Amino acid sequence: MLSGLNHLTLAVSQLAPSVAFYQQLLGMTLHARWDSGAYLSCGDLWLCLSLDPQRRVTPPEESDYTHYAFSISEADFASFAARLEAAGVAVWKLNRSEGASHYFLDPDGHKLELHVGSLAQRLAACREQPYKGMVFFE
Amino acid sequence: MLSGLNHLTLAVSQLAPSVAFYQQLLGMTLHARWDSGAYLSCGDLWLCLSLDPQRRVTPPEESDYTHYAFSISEADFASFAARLEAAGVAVWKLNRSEGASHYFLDPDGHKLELHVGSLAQRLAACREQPYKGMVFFE
Ligand SMILES: O=c1[nH]n2cc(-c3n[nH]cc3[N+](=O)[O-])cnc2c1Br
Ligand SMILES: O=c1[nH]n2cc(-c3n[nH]cc3[N+](=O)[O-])cnc2c1Br
Ligand SMILES: [Mn+2]
Ligand SMILES: [Mn+2]
Repeated sequence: MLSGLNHLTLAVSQLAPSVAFYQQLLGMTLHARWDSGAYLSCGDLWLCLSLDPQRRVTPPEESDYTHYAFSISEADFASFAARLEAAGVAVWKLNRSEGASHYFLDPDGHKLELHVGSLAQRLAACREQPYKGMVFFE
Repeated sequence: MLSGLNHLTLAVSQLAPSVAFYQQLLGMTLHARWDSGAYLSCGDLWLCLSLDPQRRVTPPEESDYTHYAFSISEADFASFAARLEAAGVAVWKLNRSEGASHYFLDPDGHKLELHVGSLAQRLAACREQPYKGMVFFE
């Protein structure tokens, strides 16, 4: 029925710092901006920043595990993490899963992630060392 | 340089109803499931449902505008939106103007959307009727 993710929309408290975070720091392409939002792209990903007066800057301990992971090469992983570290971007988790992951927060506390690895690679690793109670479906 | 969305991870309060929602109702492909999570795919989208004791069933007034939109064809949009409402899936936003979108909630209150149209098509429509203060970047 569904063919993929059409877009991701993030509620932001301040449009300008969020645009700066995703365009200048993360390198996404800014396509349009208006008084209450912005459209950016990251590969095939359509990202909408939506100005929301209800959005507070949320500490990572006060939000659940819902998060959004962006693909990055193994070759770029270390330097991109250092770039984030130089900018003072907070880390909310340390990786314990297959593939390289860097868990960082956006200006409003949206939980983000850089990840090296596909679903196929994760499934193959899990076949070798399954999670508790793991069942596979073909 | 980030190349796209690697995966979307949703914190869920009850794994079984969430897996049933995304696999059975939304038709996504179930690849694996374990005691604390599940992996599904929707086209290129890698979806992880993660069992989280911190996740609450959240009414729509209690969360901000952050939401996740899935692509659907023009031919399938109307019948599937009717199927979701007939199945009792809650709607968290109704905009008559936005005929190509259907806003619905998952079992935990994650805000979802069916949308027909790409970013390029949205930009073209926006040039014809811009949002207030809109600026485009070629
Ligand atoms: O997910 C989305 N929400 N949204 C709101 C707007 C918006 N901002 N101001 C008014 C509107 N609107 O027309 O819904 C524009 N685009 C989007 C997307 Br894509
Ligand atoms: O974003 C994700 N978080 N996550 C946790 C797990 C998980 N379940 N149980 C233990 C873990 N873990 O390795 O952290 C598996 N996959 C994922 C993804 Br994809
Ligand atoms: Mn993740
Ligand atoms: Mn939307």
